[PDB]
Amino acid sequence: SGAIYVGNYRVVNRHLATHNDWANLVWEDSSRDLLVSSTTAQGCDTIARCDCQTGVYYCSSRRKHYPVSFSKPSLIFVEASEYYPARYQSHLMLAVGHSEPGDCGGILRCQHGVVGIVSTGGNGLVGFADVRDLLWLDEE
Ligand SMILES: [Zn+2]
Repeated sequence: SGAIYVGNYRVVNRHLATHNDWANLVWEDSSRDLLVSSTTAQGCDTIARCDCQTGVYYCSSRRKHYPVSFSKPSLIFVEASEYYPARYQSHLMLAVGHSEPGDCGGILRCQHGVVGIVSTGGNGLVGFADVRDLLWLDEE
């Protein structure tokens, strides 16, 4: 589990979104496994605005933050998980590392802020849903 709290936005994995998220929906995209809902309280996370390919992610199933290199956001074929069938997922970045279903929502961060959240795992790879292209998170 986990979210990003920027401005009056909460960014979560679409497959973990709550009723309250859908009841306060701003934007969602199944192909990216993302959903954004509106918040009453201001959040304090900063979204990275960059093309970094190195950063650190939180892996809840190891209670550890791991430094990783990660790929550029792309359309990646992902094997079946407990929460999606095998499919293409868009705006996804891969690293070599551990990720199990409960790790979804863990933050990937670089020097500029939050890059994205864990979304995929298996075959010794971790996949992160990029948020750096969602420039509207910075405003309004
Ligand atoms: Zn960066």
